Amino acid sequence: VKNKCVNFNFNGLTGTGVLTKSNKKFLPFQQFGRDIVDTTDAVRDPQT
Amino acid sequence: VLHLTQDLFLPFFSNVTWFHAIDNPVLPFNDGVYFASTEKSNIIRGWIFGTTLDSKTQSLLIVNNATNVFIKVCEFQFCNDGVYSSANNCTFEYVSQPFLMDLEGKQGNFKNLREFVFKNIDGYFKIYSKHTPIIGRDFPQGFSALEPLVDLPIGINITRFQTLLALNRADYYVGYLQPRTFLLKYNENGTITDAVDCALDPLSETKCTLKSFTVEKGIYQTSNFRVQPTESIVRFPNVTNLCPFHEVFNATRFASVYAWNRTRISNCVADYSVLYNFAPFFAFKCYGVSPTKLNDLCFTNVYADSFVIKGNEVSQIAPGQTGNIADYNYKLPDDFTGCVIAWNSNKLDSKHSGNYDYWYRSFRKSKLKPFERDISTEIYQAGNKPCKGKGPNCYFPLQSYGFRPTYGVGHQPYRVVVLSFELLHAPATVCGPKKSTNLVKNKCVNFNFNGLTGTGVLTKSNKKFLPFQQFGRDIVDTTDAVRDPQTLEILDITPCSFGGVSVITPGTNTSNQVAVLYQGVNCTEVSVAIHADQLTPTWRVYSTGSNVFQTRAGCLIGAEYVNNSYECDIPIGAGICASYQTQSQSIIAYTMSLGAENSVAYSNNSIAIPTNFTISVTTEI
Amino acid sequence: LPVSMTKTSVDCTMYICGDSTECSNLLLQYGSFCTQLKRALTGIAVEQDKNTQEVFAQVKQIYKTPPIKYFGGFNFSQILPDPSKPSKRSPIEDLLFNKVTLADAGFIKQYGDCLGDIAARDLICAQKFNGLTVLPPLLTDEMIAQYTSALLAGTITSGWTFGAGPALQIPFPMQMAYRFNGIGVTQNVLYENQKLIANQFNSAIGKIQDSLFSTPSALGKLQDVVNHNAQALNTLVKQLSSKFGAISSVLNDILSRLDPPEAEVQIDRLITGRLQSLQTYVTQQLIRAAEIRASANLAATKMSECVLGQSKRVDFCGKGYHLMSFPQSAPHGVVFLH
Amino acid sequence: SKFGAISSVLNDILSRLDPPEAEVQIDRLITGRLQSLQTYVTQQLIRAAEIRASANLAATKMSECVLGQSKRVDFCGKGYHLMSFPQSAPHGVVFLHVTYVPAQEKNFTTAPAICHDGKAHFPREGVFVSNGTHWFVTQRNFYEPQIITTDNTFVSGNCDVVIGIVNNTVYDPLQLE
Amino acid sequence: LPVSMTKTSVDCTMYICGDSTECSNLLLQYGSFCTQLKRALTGIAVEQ
Ligand SMILES: *[C@@H]1O[C@H](CO)[C@@H](O[C@@H]2O[C@H](CO)[C@@H](O)[C@H](O)[C@@H]2O)[C@H](O)[C@H]1NC(C)=O
Ligand SMILES: *[C@@H]1O[C@H](CO)[C@@H](O[C@@H]2O[C@H](CO)[C@@H](O)[C@H](O)[C@@H]2O)[C@H](O)[C@H]1NC(C)=O
Ligand SMILES: *[C@@H]1O[C@H](CO)[C@@H](O[C@@H]2O[C@H](CO)[C@@H](O)[C@H](O)[C@@H]2O)[C@H](O)[C@H]1NC(C)=O
Ligand SMILES: *[C@@H]1O[C@H](CO)[C@@H](O[C@@H]2O[C@H](CO)[C@@H](O)[C@H](O)[C@@H]2O)[C@H](O)[C@H]1NC(C)=O
Ligand SMILES: *[C@@H]1O[C@H](CO)[C@@H](O[C@@H]2O[C@H](CO)[C@@H](O)[C@H](O)[C@@H]2O)[C@H](O)[C@H]1NC(C)=O
Ligand SMILES: *[C@@H]1O[C@H](CO)[C@@H](O[C@@H]2O[C@H](CO)[C@@H](O)[C@H](O)[C@@H]2O)[C@H](O)[C@H]1NC(C)=O
Ligand SMILES: *[C@@H]1O[C@H](CO)[C@@H](O)[C@H](O)[C@H]1NC(C)=O
Ligand SMILES: *[C@@H]1O[C@H](CO)[C@@H](O)[C@H](O)[C@H]1NC(C)=O
Ligand SMILES: *[C@@H]1O[C@H](CO)[C@@H](O)[C@H](O)[C@H]1NC(C)=O
Ligand SMILES: *[C@@H]1O[C@H](CO)[C@@H](O)[C@H](O)[C@H]1NC(C)=O
Ligand SMILES: *[C@@H]1O[C@H](CO)[C@@H](O)[C@H](O)[C@H]1NC(C)=O
Ligand SMILES: *[C@@H]1O[C@H](CO)[C@@H](O)[C@H](O)[C@H]1NC(C)=O
Ligand SMILES: *[C@@H]1O[C@H](CO)[C@@H](O)[C@H](O)[C@H]1NC(C)=O
Ligand SMILES: *[C@@H]1O[C@H](CO)[C@@H](O)[C@H](O)[C@H]1NC(C)=O
Ligand SMILES: *[C@@H]1O[C@H](CO)[C@@H](O)[C@H](O)[C@H]1NC(C)=O
Ligand SMILES: *[C@@H]1O[C@H](CO)[C@@H](O)[C@H](O)[C@H]1NC(C)=O
Ligand SMILES: *[C@@H]1O[C@H](CO)[C@@H](O)[C@H](O)[C@H]1NC(C)=O
Repeated sequence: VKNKCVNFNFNGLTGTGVLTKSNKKFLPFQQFGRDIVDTTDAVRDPQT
Repeated sequence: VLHLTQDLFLPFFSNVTWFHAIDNPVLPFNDGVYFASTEKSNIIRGWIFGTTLDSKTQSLLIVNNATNVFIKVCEFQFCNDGVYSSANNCTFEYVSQPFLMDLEGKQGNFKNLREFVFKNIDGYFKIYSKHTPIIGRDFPQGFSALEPLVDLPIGINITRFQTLLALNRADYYVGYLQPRTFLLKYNENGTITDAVDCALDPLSETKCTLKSFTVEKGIYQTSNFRVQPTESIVRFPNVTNLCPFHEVFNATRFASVYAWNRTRISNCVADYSVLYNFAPFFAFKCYGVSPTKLNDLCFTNVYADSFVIKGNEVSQIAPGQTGNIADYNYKLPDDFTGCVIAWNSNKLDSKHSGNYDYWYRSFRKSKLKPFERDISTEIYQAGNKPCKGKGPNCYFPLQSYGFRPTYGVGHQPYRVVVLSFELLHAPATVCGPKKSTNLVKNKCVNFNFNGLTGTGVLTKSNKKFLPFQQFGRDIVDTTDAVRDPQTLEILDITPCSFGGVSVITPGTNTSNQVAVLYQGVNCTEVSVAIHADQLTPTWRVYSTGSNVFQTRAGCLIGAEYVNNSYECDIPIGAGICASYQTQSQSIIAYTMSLGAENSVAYSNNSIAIPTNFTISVTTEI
Repeated sequence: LPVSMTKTSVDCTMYICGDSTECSNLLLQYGSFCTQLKRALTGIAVEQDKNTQEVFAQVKQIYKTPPIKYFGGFNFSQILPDPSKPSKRSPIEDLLFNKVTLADAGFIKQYGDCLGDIAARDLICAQKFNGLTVLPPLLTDEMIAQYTSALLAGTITSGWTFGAGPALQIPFPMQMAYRFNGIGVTQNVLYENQKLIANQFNSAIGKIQDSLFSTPSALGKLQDVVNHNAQALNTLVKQLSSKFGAISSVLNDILSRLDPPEAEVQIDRLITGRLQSLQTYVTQQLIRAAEIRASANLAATKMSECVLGQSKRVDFCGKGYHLMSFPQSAPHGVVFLH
Repeated sequence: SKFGAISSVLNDILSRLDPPEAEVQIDRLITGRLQSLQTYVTQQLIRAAEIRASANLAATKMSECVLGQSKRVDFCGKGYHLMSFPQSAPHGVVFLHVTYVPAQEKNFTTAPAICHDGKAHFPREGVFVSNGTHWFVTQRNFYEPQIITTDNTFVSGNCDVVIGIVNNTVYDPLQLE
Repeated sequence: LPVSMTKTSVDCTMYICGDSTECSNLLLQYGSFCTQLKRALTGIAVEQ
């Protein structure tokens, strides 16, 4: 579910927040996301 | 983002060996290998890894082919030219998409520059690659990031490394990785656009500690510099008598725990190899020290308490332990610095018809405080009878460790000895078997004086060490002087070189030249240290004789002193300022100009009155 | 008034983990707790440089006293620089320098004689032994003296005009008359008792030199600053001998005594003690630097008003009706003669 | 930053360790993060004290330079201050100190007083200045020579105690009338 | 205008270790973490 506050357990990465489609340019080996302060930003959907 | 990482990378502008082909040298492998090649269609199949490449140690093979790969872990014999001849104890086969990709624009002109990087960090064999259709004829210098392809937890030992060839009827670019710190600039699309090393140039290091790619004009404090020691001296005492460990171990009538025989060991050299030899060890659990690092330590005094006890009681003997032995028989202090040795002795504490020679205390009026013997036969009181005898309510305090050659593991006569050391500040009469090297003075070295480890510079002294004095210090309680054990002379101790490096640069948009300032150090010392290559900094900034300036604030390398005076542009310290001035452009340091030299026309009757005026608007923020 | 404090460039890596790779690796587990401290000390050092710059570098052009020195009777030889002295400092300026003792000059490059210390190695050698160094000020006490000479020559040859724009020469008797007229007494008073006022000025200037000479310490503020800095640094270095609940207080010892997986606990305790002590030092230095910045801003304001002009604000530039003010450089501070 | 814990992720070490195992690590993370937050709070307090000092300076500068003329030199800009105009800035203020600064000046001559007839004349306000041959009186910060009359100067003295007096004739507008 | 604040002179020895010899010995292992605080507060009072 997107655009709704949820607790996610994406591939063992636990946390809470809101998810949605992005226009990222994830490399084919790219799996996770982060930012300048090293906090998980985006997750590649394992089943999508 | 300008994320900073610390991992294995090929150092910038490092050495890369370029080979040819027309036999196939075995390149050593360590800390990862950067691989690159540029071929027309295909001449390099794969690589071979492992140790000694024979049928005695597991090896690797990553041979590619037209459609797939052939990654495997096996113990091949040799091929001396299918690719092998032995697959006996060989598993972990693997097949996936081919690593090599080739595209041509209807012409063989294009020679994709294929680059690879491998490593073996905690197993997990990592492979990175990137194919640049750009012909690599001349090793390109533009940036090209490397994408991982596969990552398989190989878990073997890799030291050597080889490569394969093709058949037919300018390549092989190899470099070695090293643990370095890198700063990487990530593009908005997530790719990497530019990266900078952090141990290559003073500018690069400043850029790293000021994480950015544009460094504005100024002086930046980045790190420090230290003269790494050249030699390592160990000066142990003038005694060679081996310790009496043999006598206590070669004894047979190890007394009971109620009377723990305590021997004093002093004035000897303790080589614990003899401790290992007479010891089918069962429990060598050491607390204050590491049993591996016992031949390099000096102890003021060594005690050895020997007592034979039962199987569970050895796990019951420890610093601040409890139980029938650790409360009334033998109690180790909480801050115990030493350890216990236990090995089964069923041939010396046993015989046919049985043996009951040993003893142990079960009944004591109170707990046994650490390191006390309580040899006494007083019947423990129960209830309120002053009874003096045996029977009920009148118990003989200490019961027997009857030992026969037939007990379970929990009951065999375990021979236990404990070693207690005193690792404090006092002349150590007991030291490890380490050899005493020579003494070198006026040179930064690592010293181990009588077990006192440290680093610095040593020399003669004019102190008045009293005969009992052994150390030196200051109001700050830092070891200053050490009396030589084998010379009985006083040696001062100096810091290694500790200082501080500040890079002085104009903006990177202006020039890449920088000025390095080592803080509070005579520049002759840093020059000899540089010439001896014992300086911790690896960015060896050039020294042409014209770029050295012993400032009152340290010494400046990379800027030439000009006797002129200009406005202060980049503050250095102690009346020195650096600036980027034309010659055709270079960095110059100068004594700051405080202002235009002016002299007033003061006189008895001369006055100056402005015949005009100006309005100026200044700004204050 | 204090103007600046000793500039330090604490390096936590050497201070907390003397050349220990394992200790450094465990320290990297504490995040950027270090770059914060290094940045704070760098900012304090730059702030001290800026304080001295604001206090003294007020005059763009460096002025000089005329070759002849007859200021209508006023005797200024006590505050003018002495050409005979190699350091080119005022007689009243020399006393301040000789009455203040710096524990660490910073501009010594003392390395090379710690081995040659012969006797017990001193505070500076000990501080160098544990990653604790002192930077020197950007402005030397020789060119600061020339700033002060320029400020003094500008206020005796040009009155207050040099504090506004071009320095306009004016005879000192007339400058005295103008300062007098600035506090409500007509010039004729000065021009009728010029000799008497010159005698009083000379006597007061002469007797302030002895008042500073014979007093135990009238510079207690500057010596207070120096003692506070040296004492904080000494308390910092003294924390290296505190076990903090570890087996021993020596990293090279507990590293050579315990194998890594066990010694990590003791090294972590040492880290968490020494980092806390270093943060205490940095915070106290920041507070002292804020206080010194306030004092240096006050001194800069006092210079700009009392020196480069007459201040109508009562009791600000000394007690009584202010006339002028001659600055004199002092170790890590400035001294005014109101 | 792990602070010596197993991991730096709360939701991880909670889901990877039962309370007793997590407790120790959770305590380590708390004692690390709380210490970092105290460092941040202390730095913010010190910076806020410094900014308050600067803001009190700015308030004094506004109240003096803007709402009036400041006689204190080098406070409201360099030179003789005339007026000021504040300008709002992001997290601060910018002043425009309009200052009167002198210009081209000429050596003329000067004397403390002028003795006309046995009596010393001093300027009521301004300097006694000389072209070179005709003595004049003028203001201090601008050369506006004026004929030395008995209203431009006040007389008090005896022509024998002032050092540097110069002989000249003063003018009185009453004798002619 | 405030001119002064209350002059406090807390003693760390009692404040942390109320009349406990064991706690005093454990505190001694922390070095001069106490003289620093005492000197700071004494300076504060003198400055008040
Ligand atoms: C990140 O990726 C975007 C998606 O491909 C790029 O945008 C494209 O730009 C090209 C022109 O270069 C267009 O033809 C295309 O329609 C799309 O707009 C974008 O440039 C890229 N940014 C980078 C690589 O920095
Ligand atoms: C513990 O047992 C040791 C070995 O038997 C004793 O050492 C030896 O004791 C003999 C006498 O039995 C000495 O002749 C010999 O030189 C050596 O010291 C040791 O004394 C003993 N200690 C106690 C406290 O019983
Ligand atoms: C005082 O100074 C003014 C500028 O600083 C002078 O004004 C100048 O006037 C000339 C024309 O005469 C212009 O060309 C010039 O741009 C400037 O505006 C002014 O003349 C001067 N007065 C005296 C008496 O020196
Ligand atoms: C200005 O004041 C100086 C004070 O140092 C006078 O110097 C004096 O010189 C005499 C020798 O003639 C010394 O005995 C005395 O101790 C002092 O150093 C100086 O003469 C004086 N000059 C004028 C013009 O007033
Ligand atoms: C003294 O001041 C006088 C100002 O009144 C100047 O004299 C002027 O001279 C002209 C003729 O040269 C007269 O026409 C005029 O009325 C005035 O008297 C004179 O230049 C000045 N002296 C010097 C040396 O500048
Ligand atoms: C100013 O003018 C006075 C008379 O108008 C001068 O007084 C004279 O002084 C001389 C001695 O120098 C006497 O001999 C004479 O009788 C008269 O009193 C005075 O000197 C003069 N001063 C200057 C500086 O020119
Ligand atoms: C996941 O598996 C299902 C069933 O095998 C398949 O229909 C689907 O396409 C798969 N999706 C992904 C992303 O692998
Ligand atoms: C690479 O090797 C060559 C061959 O000896 C050498 O001249 C060069 O200095 C090496 N590169 C560097 C960066 O030292
Ligand atoms: C290439 O390797 C694959 C891997 O099993 C193998 O099946 C194939 O026969 C090999 N040769 C070609 C031409 O694909
Ligand atoms: C595999 O290893 C075992 C180890 O004991 C060895 O006995 C066996 O001969 C090996 N298999 C071979 C050499 O084919
Ligand atoms: C790996 O091989 C090297 C080279 O012989 C050897 O020194 C090292 O001990 C080996 N390591 C292991 C874990 O086998
Ligand atoms: C005692 O010494 C002899 C010497 O030959 C040795 O064989 C034996 O193992 C020793 N016994 C012990 C318990 O050390
Ligand atoms: C050390 O021992 C050797 C050999 O017994 C001797 O020659 C030398 O003098 C001794 N030195 C000292 C200081 O005792
Ligand atoms: C430091 O300065 C120079 C340059 O090295 C030399 O005299 C000596 O090494 C040192 N001198 C002193 C006085 O420390
Ligand atoms: C020029 O500089 C040199 C040192 O590089 C110095 O010895 C010389 O005195 C200077 N000349 C002048 C005129 O300042
Ligand atoms: C000023 O007057 C004094 C004493 O009359 C004299 O010594 C000095 O040379 C005079 N200087 C000038 C510039 O007139
Ligand atoms: C005043 O005269 C002196 C004497 O040479 C000269 O140096 C100075 O520049 C003059 N001032 C002026 C013209 O403003």
